[PDB]
Order: sequence, then C-alpha cells, then structure tokens
Amino acid sequence: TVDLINFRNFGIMAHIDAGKTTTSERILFHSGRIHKIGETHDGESVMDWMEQEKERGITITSAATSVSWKNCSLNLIDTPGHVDFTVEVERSLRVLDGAIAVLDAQMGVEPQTETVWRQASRYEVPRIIFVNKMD
Amino acid sequence: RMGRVHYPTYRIVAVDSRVKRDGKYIALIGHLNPALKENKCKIDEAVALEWLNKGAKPTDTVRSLFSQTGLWKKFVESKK
Amino acid sequence: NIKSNEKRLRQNIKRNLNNKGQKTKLKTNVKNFHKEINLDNLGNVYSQADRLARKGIISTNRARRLKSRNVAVLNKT
Amino acid sequence: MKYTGSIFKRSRRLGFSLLENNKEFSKGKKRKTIPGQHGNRFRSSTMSGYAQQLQEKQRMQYMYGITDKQFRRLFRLVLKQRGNLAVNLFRVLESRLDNIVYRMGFAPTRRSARQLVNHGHVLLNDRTVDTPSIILNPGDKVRLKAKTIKIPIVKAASESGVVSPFVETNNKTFEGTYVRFPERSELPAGINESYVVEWYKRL
Amino acid sequence: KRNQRKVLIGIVKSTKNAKTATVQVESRFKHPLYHKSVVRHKKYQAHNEGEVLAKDGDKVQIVETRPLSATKRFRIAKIIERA
RNA sequence: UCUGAGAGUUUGAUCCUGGCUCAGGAUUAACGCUGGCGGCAUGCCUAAUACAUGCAAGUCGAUCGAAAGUAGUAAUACUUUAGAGGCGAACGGGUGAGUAACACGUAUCCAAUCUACCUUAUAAUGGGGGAUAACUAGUUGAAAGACUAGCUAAUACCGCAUAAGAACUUUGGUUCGAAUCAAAGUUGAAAGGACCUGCAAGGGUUCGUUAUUUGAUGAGGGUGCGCCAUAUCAGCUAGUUGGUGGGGUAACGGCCUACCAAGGCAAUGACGUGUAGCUAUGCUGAGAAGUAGAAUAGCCACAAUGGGACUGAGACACGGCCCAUACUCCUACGGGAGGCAGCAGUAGGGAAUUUUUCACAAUGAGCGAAAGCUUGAUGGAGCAAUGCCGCG
RNA sequence: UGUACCAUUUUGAAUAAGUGACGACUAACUAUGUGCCAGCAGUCGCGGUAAUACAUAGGUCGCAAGCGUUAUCCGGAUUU
Repeated sequence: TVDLINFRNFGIMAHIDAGKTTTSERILFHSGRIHKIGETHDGESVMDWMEQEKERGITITSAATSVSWKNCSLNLIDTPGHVDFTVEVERSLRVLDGAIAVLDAQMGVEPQTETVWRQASRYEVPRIIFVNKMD
Repeated sequence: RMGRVHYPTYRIVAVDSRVKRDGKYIALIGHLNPALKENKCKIDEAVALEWLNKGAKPTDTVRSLFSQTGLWKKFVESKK
Repeated sequence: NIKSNEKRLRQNIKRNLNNKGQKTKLKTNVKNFHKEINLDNLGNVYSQADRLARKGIISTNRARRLKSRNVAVLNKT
Repeated sequence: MKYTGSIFKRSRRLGFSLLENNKEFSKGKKRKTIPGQHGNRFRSSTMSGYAQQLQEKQRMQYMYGITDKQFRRLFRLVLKQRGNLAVNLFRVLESRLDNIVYRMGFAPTRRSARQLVNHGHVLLNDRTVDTPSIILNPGDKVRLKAKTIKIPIVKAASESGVVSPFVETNNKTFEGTYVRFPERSELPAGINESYVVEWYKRL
Repeated sequence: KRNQRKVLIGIVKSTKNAKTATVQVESRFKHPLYHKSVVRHKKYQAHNEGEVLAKDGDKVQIVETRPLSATKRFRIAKIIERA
C-alpha cells in the first residue's frame, strides 16, 4: 500500500446551506476520477438549483469515502449534513488528520460555522478555509 | 472417517472416476479407523484382485492394506 | 464457477468446428456412395468410419450401423 | 426430584425405611403416613392399579437417589437383552454405581454417596468417574481414590461397611466387589418392581 | 431367442392389427386386509413375428422383449389353439 | 404367541345404541419459567423465489512454440502456462417444483446400446505435409469489447505406410429372434515429449496416443409382480392402430417418415384430472394396519422456465455455449450480462429451522512420474437444552 | 485442542430450580374472597343463603436443568 506518511483523512468540516455537500461531491469526483467506467462524463459538474438543501445534505452524505490522489490517500467523509449538532461533525473531526472548513462569501450570515470551527480547534488539527459561494 | 468427532470411523468403498465415499460403490472395501492401525475390512486377497482385474480401481488409501496382503506382488506380474 | 468449464468450452468449441468438418466429410462420402453405388465407395466409407471411430468422438456403433445401411443399398443394386 | 434435602420425609411417606432406624427414626418427630394438613383417607378414588404402580415406582427411584431419565435409559438398555423385565430391571437398578457404593457401606446417605462419587474419587474399570453413571456388573471392583481415603465422614462410613449375601467390601483398603445380583430373595421386602412392569401398556 | 422364462401368459382377445394381437391377462392377486383372492384384467400388445399369428379366443404365452411398435413392447411366443 | 388399562357420556333408577375425551412413545420443535457443564446429534415440513457476497474439481510441459524474468555474454539451470491440446468438467451438494413410472423391488430382453482413464492384452508408438494460436502489427474502442493482417511449434490440423485383430461384401457351417465357424471381397492406426547408458543404433526410462479386447464405471428402451387420488369424472383415443420400404439417437422400437391402413383403452369405471420424488430407511401398537420416502444410500427430477447444437464415453450440459421469456449493472443510451432446486446467508410464512463457517489435517475424484491443488464433498467447529444423554 | 483423561493441583457446603395440578377419569388439597358474579376446564363438568376443582397463602405429590403446554401416528374406542 501507500506509505504510512500518506494516510491522511479529511472530513467535511462545515454545515449545509453553505454549498457544503456540493463541494464535498466536487472533491469526491475530483480525487475519484476514473475513466474506464465512463464516470468522467457522469459526474462532470455539480451545482445547485437549490430550493431544498435536505436532499443535498442527505444524498451526498459520504459516511466514509476513501480514494487515492497521486501522493497520498484522501479519505473524504461528509458525515455532517445537519446545520448544528456534534456527532457527525465530531466523528469526522476525530477521523480526519486534516480539515477543510467550507465557508461562504455570498451568505456570510451562516450561523453554525463558529461551533464547527471550535470543535476542530480543540485538537489543533490542520485546517484549510475554503469558500465556494463566490459565484 | 465419519461418525462422532474424536471417535472417527472410516468406511472404505470403491470408485471408478467420479463417485464419493460411502455413497455409490462397486463393493464396500470395509471399515478402518484413521486412529486404528489394523483393519477389519473385507480384504481377503480375492476382492482386491477382483477390483483390479475388473477395472475401476477403488479408493487409494487402503493400498497399504492391500500391499500387506501381497496384492501388488502378484498383480504387477499378472498384468505383465 | 469453475475455470475448467470454460477451458473445456474452448476445447469443445474447437472440437465443434473440427467435428462439423469431419462429420460433413463422412456424410458427403456416404452421399457419394449412395449416388454411385459401388464397392470402392463402400471401402472409402469404411475407411472414413474407421477413422472417426478411432478418433473417439462418437462410438463405433454409429459408424457400423451407417455403413451397414449403405452396404444394404449396395446389395439392393 | 432426583434428589432430596430432607430424606426423612421421603422415607416416612413412602412407607419404606430408606434407613431402618436412621431415617424412620425418633429424632424429635417421627412419622409413617402422609404429613401436613392433608393427612387424610381420601374418599375420592385415589386408589387403583395406577396408584400403587406409581407409589412403588416412587419408593424404588427415591431409595436409589437416581433420576428417572436414567431409569428409562436402564429400561431401554435392558430391552436390548431378552429376558424378564421385572427381575432384570430391579437387579440393574440395584447395580447403580451410587447404590452399590452405598451398599458397600461407604456413605451414610444416598445423597452423600452420589455427591462423593460425582466429586471424582471413585475408580471403576480403571476410570475415576466424574459422573456416577456407570452401571456395575457382578465382580465390578469399585475403588476409593487416594483423596477419599482421608475424608473423615466417608472414613467413618467405610469402617462401618455393610456386607450382604450378594456383595462384599474390604473396608480397610476402601474397596468393594459386587459379588452377585440380588436375584429374588435379597431384595427389600416392602418393595415390588412388578408394578413398574405393569405400569406400561405399550410393551 | 435366448430369452428366459417370465410370466406373461394370457387369453388373446383380438388381432385387428396387422400381425399384432391384443391379449387379455387375468391375474389373481390378494386383498391386503380382508385376505381374499381377487382377479384383475390387463391388456398386452403381442407382436406377431409374421411366421406365427396369434389365433384369437385362446390362451397365448407372451415373453418380454424390446419394443416392436408404438405401445407394442411384446412379441407373441406360444399359442394354444381351439379344440 | 413378543404382546393388550380404564373411567367418565341419557331415564327417578336400569340397561342398550352410538359417539367424544384424557390415560402412550415421539419433535426440523416451539413454547412459559428459569437454567450445569460437556458429549452427542438435530437443525425451513412452508418459499422449486430472485439469488447479492466468497464458495460448489482442479490439475497439467514427462505434449508443444513462445510469453516471462531470477544468475548467466547468450545458450541456458530455473517458475508455470496466457494459448493450442488432456482428463475430470455429468464430480460434488442441493432441494422434490414437478415426476405415480420399470424410476423403483426382482430376473432379465437386450437378438440393439456405448462407456474416456481403468480393465483380459493381442497390436502399436513408420513417415510426414502444412497451418494455428503464443508472438507481431493495424483497427474500432471510456471500458465492455472488437475486426483485419501475417509467422511458427507440438501430443496441434490433415492423408498415407504396417495394421494381428478388426469393421464390412459373396459362399458354406452352425444355432432358439439370433447366438456360433470355414472360404473369400473391400478397407483403413497416429505422434511422439522427456531421463540415464550407449558414437549412433540399441538397451533401460517416464509420459501421450493407437487398435484389439475381459469387464467395471454411468446409463439407454422394454420388462411379469406391486407402485396416490380421481363416477358429485363414461366414454376417451386420428401415428389412434399396426404393416412393407427408407431414414434414425447408443440402439430394437411408427423412434420418425413415404406408402398401406381403422383401429387401440375401457363398467374389475376407460380417458381426463391434479398430486406424492420410488425402495431401504421414520414411529405407534401384539396385530391388523396407519403414519414420510422430506434430506439421505441407490435410482430419479429440475437444476431461472423452454428449446437448439457441440464436446465428452456418457450433457443437448446448475455453476459450458447460443437463444426466447423474468431480471439486471454501469453509460456518452452506442453497448455488453448471469444464476445457491451447491454450500451458507439473505427476503418472507411460520414457532423456528444452523456459519453471510475453518483445513483439505484424514477420506473422493480429477489430473500431474512427482512436489501436489481445490472442493461450501469430507472431516471439524459454531449454532439453538436444538433433542438425547449424565452429572450436581 | 492447553480438547479429551489424570492427579481434594487449592478454599469451601459451597456453583445452579422450575412446572402441572391435589374431586374422579389420572398421583398430587386444607383454609381464605367469591352467590353460577369472580374465574376453572381434555370428559364428567366446577361457583346462584358459609368454597379442599375457581383466585390466593400455603402443604402436597409427579418429576427436573429441565420442568408443563400444545403439535404429530397408532393402541388403549372390536366404539367400522
């Protein structure tokens, strides 16, 4: 298998209404690009026509999705789909060796990213702030 | 072997090319336990010759029991 | 699933082609005998049937019966 | 019950002394009938062949201290051998390992004998029995293991061993030989197994 | 034929078929419970080999063999003629 | 003979007629209550419904060219065969949908039938020609797949040599629908790979094939005997019924057909009808008999239903192939796909019916000189007092 | 399978109890509420001016790590 240094887990460290699961599916398709099955033209683009976000939160929820990306193994885990709670976000945080914080620019009024950030800041785990609402 | 565990009972039967143990047999070779070094099998230097001369050699685990009876010492020259 | 089943599938499909060819040759020899009825074609049919019985595809009974039916027509001529 | 916990009750109510003057004994109270508030000659028809067959079966399988499932197992095993059901069945029941150990005079009580033989200290056929289920035969040597040659209760019992015209015991070496079957005259006088013979109608 | 003994004797009934006879066999078996002998009737198709023809209204002995025609799985063997 | 239970049910009371109940072994059990162990054996009757998942016979170079690399300059010592070709693939196991019958129990007709290795051993492995995969190239391709172009080996495809014996023509002989032999016509067996000695030949040496030939092996059609229900089902049946000729599966057989035909079964209730897998084995009783043939040993049947063909000796082939019908994944909507009535296990009904089971250790086959491999067969084990057994 | 069997290998009475029903058929029953109400029950059948069949406390017997229950074939019903 890949080296021990290259076993890094990443849980989607955010909440819905932030374009969260859209970004989770985008990352999953980007690092899970396989062409022998034709998936490249099956999940090419991901974007919302959003009148419901529960569908985005549930259908895209990745309880444990592991792939490999040239240098390492990327373990994308979109357990959280709730706006505010602790179990899924906390298990994602425990699993992940690094965190991606999905934030917003179009809707900066999202209320439930403070507690998510505080949870991730307990273990000092590395975090990358990524904003996708800039469109 | 068969029966009850740690008390095995081996029933030796005949075969041509496909059949199992103690199912469809040309003739029951006899009874030997894997834990018992002496057989009460139906072995009398005659049934073994019958099975060899009729073709369809029986199971290949009582050959030593037939070897002790000298079956090969006569058959390998009878065929010759 | 057993890989040997597909292995014997490969072997038996090639045998299918070869035996189709050989049985068609035997049946056309039989047809030639039944057209020009003579002892020479009877011997040719005998040789072909002996070859097929030696190959071991179908038992020699079919060869013997077909050649007996051919030589019956021979006696009818 | 294959057991007890007050044997004197069973001995008194069954009408048969499991111990002659040590179970129907003046130890305070002493009885010979059914005790309690229901000591009564039942005017209801509680008496028939069925009733006395049951009662004799109770007496016999409660003097042995053995279970009824092994009673039926012994019956079935004897059924493999042709003969007479009554005498053979009673003789095999008497030949019980615990029953014979008691007959040797190796334990003051059948329950205690059963407990001791189960404890893994009785040698028969060179096998120290961890379960007293081995039915004896005439000449079966029961030996007392090295453990039970230092146990005070069974020491006192063995030193007071009982000899009968169909067994014998060497109490000093703590050993016993089942000399012969009790055929028809060495059986208890108030006990009759023929009722258990007639207790079946599917022979 | 080397064919050995087997019981197929019966009273031949008809020969309306070209060298083929229908034979009536009256076989007595035993009642399983009340234990009385009762007879039953069976029909058999005996093939007349061309050199022998089953004369009807008589008893004939049939013997087992491989089939000769459709539902004709017997050949006629012996006949007792009229008197 | 081993052997056999009674009482209760009616009129004020009596009896009679008749009936019902408990009183017995026993569980694919379940069930309340609780619970000692282990041994031991049991474990969808109903669901034959799809079967997801692993798994349900693999072995082969001592058959071959090369692939393919470890050490070697390479040759090669070396690893197996992708592929051609060999056997087993039908084994095994499963359930019994359906199947009531020669399938069965039994002696057989097989005069009609083969059986690969094996087997009774007589005959052979003489000699080739040329392919074909492997290899290589291009093509369609997301893959699935996929066509074209060539080269070459063998145990590979295709003739002949010899070829006893033998298939098979004509005559004689013999014989209870043919047994047996003489004369005599026709006619055909490939293929060699590998190891020691020997220059080689040859000898030893191991595989692969060849005929002939005693049987087993699995089974073929019929077969007397018996083989569920079916009258609140009486007529049913046009290969129906049989014949000559011809063709035919392994073969006799209207097996099937051209021709020639009108008959066949049947009130002992024909035909039809649906069902049960049949024998041994499973209980009760003294007996009469009843109770299943689930699973199982043999046989038999499907193996998702219905066909076709090929192989194999045996299949028109559960886990080969093609297809129609049920289904399905992914997809760019172009396309390809298969079956646990195999083991389990899943879904259900039910009271419930076991591991989403381990090694082939021992046992089966298969094959390899051999190392051996796999078995979900086997042997274990779990599993639920699941049942028995004994124990405190 | 450190399984099986061995040796109080060591302390100890300690480590295990439930079921039916007691009127008969067919062993196991005395009292308390209960007026044919409560509830029992396979047959007889149980309770309507003092309940041992009901419900219970209890004692009782049959058993037993299985206990009772229904299930299922014959015989006890010659009572086809």
